[PDB]
Amino acid sequence: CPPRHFKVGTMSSCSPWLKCPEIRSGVRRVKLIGQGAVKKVYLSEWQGQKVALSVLSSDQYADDFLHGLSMLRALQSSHVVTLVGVCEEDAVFVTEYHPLGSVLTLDTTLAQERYRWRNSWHTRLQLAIDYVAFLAYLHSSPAGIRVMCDSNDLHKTLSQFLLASDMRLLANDLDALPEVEKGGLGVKCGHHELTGDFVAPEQLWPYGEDFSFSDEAMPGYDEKTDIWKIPDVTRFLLGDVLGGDVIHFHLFQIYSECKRKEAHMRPTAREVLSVYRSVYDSMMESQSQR
Ligand SMILES: CC(=O)N[C@H]1[C@H](O[C@H]2[C@H](O)[C@@H](CO)O[C@@H](O[C@H]3[C@H](O)[C@H](O)[C@@H](Oc4ccc5c(C)cc(=O)oc5c4)O[C@@H]3CO)[C@@H]2NC(C)=O)O[C@H](CO)[C@H](O)[C@@H]1O
Ligand SMILES: Nc1ncnc2c1ncn2[C@@H]1O[C@H](COP(=O)(O)OP(=O)(O)O)[C@@H](O)[C@H]1O
Ligand SMILES: [Mg+2]
Ligand SMILES: [Mg+2]
Repeated sequence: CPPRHFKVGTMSSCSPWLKCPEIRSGVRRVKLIGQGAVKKVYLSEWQGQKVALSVLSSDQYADDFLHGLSMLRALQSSHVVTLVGVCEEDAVFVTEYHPLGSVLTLDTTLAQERYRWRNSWHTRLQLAIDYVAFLAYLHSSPAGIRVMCDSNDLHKTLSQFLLASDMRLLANDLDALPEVEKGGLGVKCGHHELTGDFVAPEQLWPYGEDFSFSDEAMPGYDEKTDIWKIPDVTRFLLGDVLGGDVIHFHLFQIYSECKRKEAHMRPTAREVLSVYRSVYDSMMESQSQR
């Protein structure tokens, strides 16, 4: 489609984005398909087409919603969910409906043996490629370097991605996308203290027991925090599929670079993605001659 047109479902042609008037009328609410702190998502109908309708849950988080919509329009690409309509005045927008839900429910989807054949390594590794391909485009976005902040644990990280009906990974929940400027200082992912090993080590309070947490005193980090969580996401996406034991071997060294304690030594998302594509191709040639 042209830049701001869309063709979803059984559409024969692309339509320009729906604006506030047609959304209030032509978009009818059906079934809630997703909750969240920032949003409520309803499966909906617009002109015989199934669609996704995201509303602002609580007025408390109006700013997060509007910027997530601001970034959603800014980063419409092959790596992000397809936008359908925008009406920020009503704090609401419309995107393409993906019936497989989030990639959080991946193993349940591949359990359905209408999707058993796709429970292969070339599908799961492609999803990981799409994941790193998104992160590569994120850190080099037209809106400057951006950081996927809403990713403190593994499951919340997966909840921000969708599974298109052809086993492709798409980003969706872009409410928290700060920009890393080339000036310095960096960014922070929230106004409260983060903990755990799933977040990057620089995302932790570095002062210990004597100094209690304080938002102004947190130094600040960059996009390498996304590199940090790539193996844990990659480990989930491959699961234990036939062949993934060989793939993790090939990716061990690039796994070990993403998990470096010093962030400036971690590989860029384009460095990670290139290894992922080359391993995919190598095992595609290894399978061919058998
Ligand atoms: C309100 C605010 O602080 N927005 C800033 C924003 O913050 C993000 C933050 O970047 C990340 C920290 O990782 O976390 C966001 O909140 C998460 C939270 O981490 C958990 O995953 C989870 O928490 C809840 C809490 C309540 C509910 C409710 C009742 C209902 C429900 O169904 O789910 C939850 C889950 O989910 C939230 C959101 O996904 C935090 N965002 C929010 C809305 O709190 O970061 C940007 C730039 O990064 C600015 O700092 C914002 O000001
Ligand atoms: N287009 C969509 N198609 C199908 N499922 C969706 C779509 N958008 C959201 N979902 C579901 O809504 C959930 C919450 O979406 P999200 O953007 O992350 O809300 P929030 O910002 O409140 O956390 C997703 O994890 C997912 O299950
Ligand atoms: Mg979410
Ligand atoms: Mg959100």
